[PDB]
Amino acid sequence: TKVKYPDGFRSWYHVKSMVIQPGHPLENPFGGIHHVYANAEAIQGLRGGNYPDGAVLVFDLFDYQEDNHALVEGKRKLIGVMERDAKRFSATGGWGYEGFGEGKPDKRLVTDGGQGCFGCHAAQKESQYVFSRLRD
Amino acid sequence: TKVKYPDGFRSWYHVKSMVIQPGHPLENPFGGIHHVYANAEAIQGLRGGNYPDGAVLVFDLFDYQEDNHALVEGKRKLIGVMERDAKRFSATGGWGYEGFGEGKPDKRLVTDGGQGCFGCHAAQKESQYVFSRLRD
Ligand code: HEC
Ligand code: HEC
Ligand SMILES: [Zn+2]
Ligand SMILES: [Zn+2]
Repeated sequence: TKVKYPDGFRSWYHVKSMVIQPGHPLENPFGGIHHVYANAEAIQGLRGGNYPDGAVLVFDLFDYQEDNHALVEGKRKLIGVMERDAKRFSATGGWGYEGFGEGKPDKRLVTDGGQGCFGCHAAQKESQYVFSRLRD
Repeated sequence: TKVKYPDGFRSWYHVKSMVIQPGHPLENPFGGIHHVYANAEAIQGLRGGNYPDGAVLVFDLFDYQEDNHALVEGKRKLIGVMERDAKRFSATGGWGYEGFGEGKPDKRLVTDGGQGCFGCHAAQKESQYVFSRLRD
C-alpha cells in the first residue's frame, strides 16, 4: 500500500516547470523551482488517454538562490510522487500520493495515506486529478 | 556547415534550469526561464567522458509571467543549439552554434558563423565550452 520510490525518474520526460516564490499559497512546503516528470504510462494520460496503472508523475522541487536577478537551482528539497493504481489507491481516486524528503527513498513525507494531497488534487477530477498540462 | 534543427529534443534528458530576470546582465537576449537538454552523446561528454561528434545541447528559453508569487511558463522565446563536430565546427572550438526563434526550424538566428556565441562560451574552454554541469 506504499508508493514505490520512482527510481530513474530524472531520465523521464520533462513535462513543465514553475517557480513558487515566498508568499505563494503553496510556499509551505512546495516553495522553490519545481520540474514535473512523467513516465511513459503517465504521458498516455497527459496526451488525453486514460492514465494506465503504473503511470507515475514526479514533482521535483529544488531550493533556489536569488543572485543578481538570476534564480539559480540549489539543493533538492523534496519530490512529490503520484503512482496510478485504480484498485490499490481507490481511497484517493486511484492515485497513490507520497513525498520523499530530499528525494531520498527513506524520507517518506506523507503520514495520512495521502488524504491531504488528494483533497487538493480532487478539484482536478475532470483531468484525472492532474494539474500539469502537456506543452510544446 | 549548418547546425541541424534538433528534432525531438523535448524528449531528451533535462540537464538543469535557471531563471534570468530583469536587471541581470544576460536579460537581453536570455531573459526568461530556460531548460537545458542533452542527447545521448552530450550526456557522455557531460558525465565527465568526452563529447562525441553528434552531441547536441539545447537551451530552451521561455518567457514567464508573474502570477501571485509564482513564475509561470509563457511562450517559447527561442532555442539555442550546440552541435559537436570537431572538424566541421573547428573555427568555433568544435561546436556549431545556432539559434532558432520561437524554437521554429525556419527562424535561424545566427549570421556570423557562431563567432559571437563562441566568444562568450570560450571562457569555458576547460569544460569543452559547456557551462552547464550535471546535477542529481
Ligand atoms: C555569454 C554572453 C553568452 C553568449 C553570447 C551565449 N551564451 Fe550560450 N550560454 C551562456 C551561459 C551562461 C549558459 C549557461 C546557462 C545555465 O543554465 O547554466 C549558456 C548555455 C548555453 C547552452 C547550453 C549548454 C551550456 O553550455 O551550458 C547552449 C546550447 C547555448 N548556450 C547556446 C548558445 C548559442 C547558440 C549562442 C549564440 C546564439 C549562445 N549560447 C551565446 C552564455 C552565453
Ligand atoms: C493545496 C494544493 C496542493 C496540495 C495539498 C498538493 N498539491 Fe500536488 N500539486 C498542486 C499543483 C497546483 C500542482 C501543479 C504544479 C504545476 O502546474 O507546475 C501540483 C502538482 C503535483 C504533481 C505533478 C502532477 C500534476 O498533478 O500536475 C505531483 C506528483 C504532485 N502534485 C504531488 C503531490 C503530493 C505527493 C502531495 C502531498 C504530499 C501534493 N501534491 C499536495 C497542488 C497541490
Ligand atoms: Zn502577495
Ligand atoms: Zn530580483
